[PDB]
Amino acid sequence: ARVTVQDAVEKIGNRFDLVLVAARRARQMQVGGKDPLVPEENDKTTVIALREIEEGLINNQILDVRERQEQQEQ
Amino acid sequence: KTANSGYLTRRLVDVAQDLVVTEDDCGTHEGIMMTPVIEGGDVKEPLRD
Amino acid sequence: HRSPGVFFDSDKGKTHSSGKVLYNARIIPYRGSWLDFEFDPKDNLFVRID
Amino acid sequence: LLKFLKAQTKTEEFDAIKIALASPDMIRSWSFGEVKKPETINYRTFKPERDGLFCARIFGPVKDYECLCGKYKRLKHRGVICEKCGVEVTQTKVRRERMGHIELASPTAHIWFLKSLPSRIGLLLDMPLRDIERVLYFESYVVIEGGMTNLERQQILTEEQYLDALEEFGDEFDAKMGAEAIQALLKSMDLEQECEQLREELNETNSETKRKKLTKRIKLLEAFVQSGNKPEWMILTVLPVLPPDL
Amino acid sequence: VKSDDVNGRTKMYKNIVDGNHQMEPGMPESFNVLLKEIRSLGINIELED
Amino acid sequence: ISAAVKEFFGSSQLSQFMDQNNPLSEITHKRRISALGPGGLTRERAGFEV
Amino acid sequence: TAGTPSGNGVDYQDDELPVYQGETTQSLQDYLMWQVELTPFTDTDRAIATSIVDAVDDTGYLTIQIEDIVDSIGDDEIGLEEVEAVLKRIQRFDPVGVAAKDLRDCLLIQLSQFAKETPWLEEARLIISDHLDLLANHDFRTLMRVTRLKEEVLKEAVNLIQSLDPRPGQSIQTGEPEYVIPDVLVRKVNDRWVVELNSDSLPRLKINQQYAAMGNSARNDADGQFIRSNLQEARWLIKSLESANDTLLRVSRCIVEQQQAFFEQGEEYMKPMVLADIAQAVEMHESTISRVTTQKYLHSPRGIFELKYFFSSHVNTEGGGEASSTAIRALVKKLIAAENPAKPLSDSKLTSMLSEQGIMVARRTVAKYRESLSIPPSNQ
DNA sequence: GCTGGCACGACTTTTGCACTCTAAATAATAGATCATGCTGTTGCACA
RNA sequence: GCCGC
DNA sequence: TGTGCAACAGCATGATCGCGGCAAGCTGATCGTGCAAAAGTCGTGCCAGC
Ligand SMILES: [Zn+2]
Repeated sequence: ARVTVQDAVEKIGNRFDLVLVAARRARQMQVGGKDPLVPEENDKTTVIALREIEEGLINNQILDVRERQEQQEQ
Repeated sequence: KTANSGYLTRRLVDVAQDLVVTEDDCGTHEGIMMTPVIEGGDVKEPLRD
Repeated sequence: HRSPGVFFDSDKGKTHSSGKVLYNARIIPYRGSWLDFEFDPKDNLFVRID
Repeated sequence: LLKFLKAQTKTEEFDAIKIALASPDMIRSWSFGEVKKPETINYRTFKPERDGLFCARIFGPVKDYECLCGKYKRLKHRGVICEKCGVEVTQTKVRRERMGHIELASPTAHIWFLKSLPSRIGLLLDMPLRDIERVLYFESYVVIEGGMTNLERQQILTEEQYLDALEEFGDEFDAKMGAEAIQALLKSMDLEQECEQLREELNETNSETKRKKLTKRIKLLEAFVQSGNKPEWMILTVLPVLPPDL
Repeated sequence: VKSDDVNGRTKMYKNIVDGNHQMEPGMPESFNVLLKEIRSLGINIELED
Repeated sequence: ISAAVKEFFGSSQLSQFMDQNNPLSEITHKRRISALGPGGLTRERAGFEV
Repeated sequence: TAGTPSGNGVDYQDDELPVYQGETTQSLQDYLMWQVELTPFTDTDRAIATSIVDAVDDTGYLTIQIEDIVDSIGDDEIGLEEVEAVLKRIQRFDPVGVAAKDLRDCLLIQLSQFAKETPWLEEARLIISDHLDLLANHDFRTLMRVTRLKEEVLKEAVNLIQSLDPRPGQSIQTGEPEYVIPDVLVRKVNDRWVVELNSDSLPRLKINQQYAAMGNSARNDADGQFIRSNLQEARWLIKSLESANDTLLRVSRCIVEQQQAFFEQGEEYMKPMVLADIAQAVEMHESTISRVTTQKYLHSPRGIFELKYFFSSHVNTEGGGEASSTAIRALVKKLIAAENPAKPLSDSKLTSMLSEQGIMVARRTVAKYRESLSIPPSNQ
């Protein structure tokens, strides 16, 4: 549970782009074909994506590359 | 007075709604001079504010 | 409500922005048409019926 | 002929809403029929009256994929026009979309363009809005053409003057007291020669009084020329009607 | 959707029941009513592509 | 006659349900003076001095 | 009025330019399509579901045939094998038993969803529903021998059968419009049975039309005089309404004076009133009077509410002069109702009794009268 | 032999086509506030 | 008509 | 020195005047017509089932 997303905002600093990046990651974890990269503490995919962004292992560029790698795999 | 204030707010919103920050830096050298608000011998607004 | 009768007013003296106070007279009946007497800035009697 | 998806395709890509005047042909293009009876429905059978304001032959059906008189009532029938009644089998929501049109048997003027302080018809005519209002309601005549006689192109001769001209001029005098007169003299105008002549005058003579009126006239004339409209479309000889469900 | 999108409402409800949470927005019916009302005057208003 | 009488008594501006929350509320409604109504003045037509 | 009912709840759209707007309502098909959207179906399955939901009647039954459903699709690999599967899936919806082919299907589907330990489930699952349904319609005395079971157990097997819902799908149906009647023509009982016309509102429309049209014309703010714009339109409106009211009142008066025998004493004293009979009475064409009397209703202390009922052109070749079948129909109903427990009421016997009473009616004519609203009490 | 739902020749009902024909009486008063265009009035320069 | 401004 | 033109004051008209919520409170339709044309129906007699 994350009351404040400051850390996530400062990881990639716009306060607007992060909301999108987190929506993309949350769609990935919710619709299917993705598993969290951080331990799951019975919390929702929204805050899971926010915590992954805060930990520094999720950003728009990696979503673009991981997508490219998984498209080349198929 | 509540109406008179709401009509003013409507007019201001409708005149100003089309303003978004769409650039990072324009590079212009134009500006405005800023001085403290001194009225006669009494000051209300320092330069810092 | 306003009682029927005759009443005199001055519209506060700010109509023409010239500082001219305009005086008017009015007759109200219980039922029927109304009667008005007014003063123009040129000081001429005017009657506004109904 | 099944699995059709019309609700999905109802959302179509778009951009840059435009607005313009509607020609009579454009109005007829929208229309799915003509309204001729001021009766929406009949209490005899509690059905939408034929050729009325609320009708089923136009505007579409009234109950799902069934049609009036029950000749074709199922979804198996699609786009079928019954012989007894022109009602077509449909979802019936089309009652919010189909428009319909009514003829005026006589041209009338749009209050949108007539009755406004910067009246586009009156300013285009240049003649006063009071004159147009008097002509529009048959109080006075406005002669047109009449080059041979002494009458001007935009004369405001009244009934007595009309009788005098008929006694004296006889032929060559063309005056109408209706909205057809304004449409006729709106059609006869040539925008290019008129606007150019006004521009030639505007630049030849300079005065702070006439400059504003001349500039406004050049602006409006160019608007019409640069827009593709036709000044005769202000007056309308037809009339669209709203879909019944609205 | 959730106001005047007739198809968007049902699509959103189905997605929420399925646990998808995707808006898939369309066009409000009020704007269509406005277009019909304006066309019912002598004015032609259209959506370009 | 009956139509006019019932029109006045039933559907009129000064005719309305008496507040029955309390006896005092009913008394206040009974002793109440209004400047509006048919022969009165409308709300927007009123001014500060009225 | 000794007592007055409270005003019915009404509404009108406030603070909205298109006044009164409207309100959506839920129907049987609307509630069934809502369930279709929320169940896992494929594209073709959804298309079939919509096709068979469109064919569901207000009762919730499937009016169109399954083969006709397959024909409507007109798509390969959409044979009745999968149409049946989608149909069963839809039948297992919230109004259980909806969209059923016939009465047997409703009961079979309803009985499928039970505890499977019901005391007489299997006794009535197929033995009574899927077989010998006509016997259950009848006394089913021989059904006990047919099913090799005692009458005692059947006495509650049929109880469970009746516990099953007869017509499922009309429960979700709302029913807000009561179709009440204002009874435009109230008539009362006096020394000669006078009649009156209510709800005219002609003076009300006259006063409003005056205050609007003639009010604007009399308002001297506008130049000239509006003596022809609306002043001679309100007059036309008043004349039209008054003419319609007078025509209706005169026609109803003629009907009442002719059918006073119906209202007086017993009801079934109708003369076979033909359109020409009143047409000559008012010296006016029958068609204009007919159109008038199509949906106009009268308020009676005992009489039926409907002008068209009095016409009964049914001379029936009755013995002395002529008579009316509606009166004859009431006589037949009363006679058949008051009979022995056997109640033969044979169409030949009933016709003979009617002829003895003085109504020379054919044997088959009485049969059509009986079959109109009744069934032969074991007359076969 | 007894009984119970199908057709037929008069009668009856419905339906477009079709052109119809006064004085009363109701409210103003009691929002200002601003912008714009039309019309009559007056100062200024010319032959 | 009332409630929160 | 009498005259025509452009700038200006007075008047009439149009447009605008906050946001949410709860009550109680309610509108009609008309011809008509006669006339055949058409559709529809009623009293009556059929053949098939018990
Ligand atoms: Zn049809």
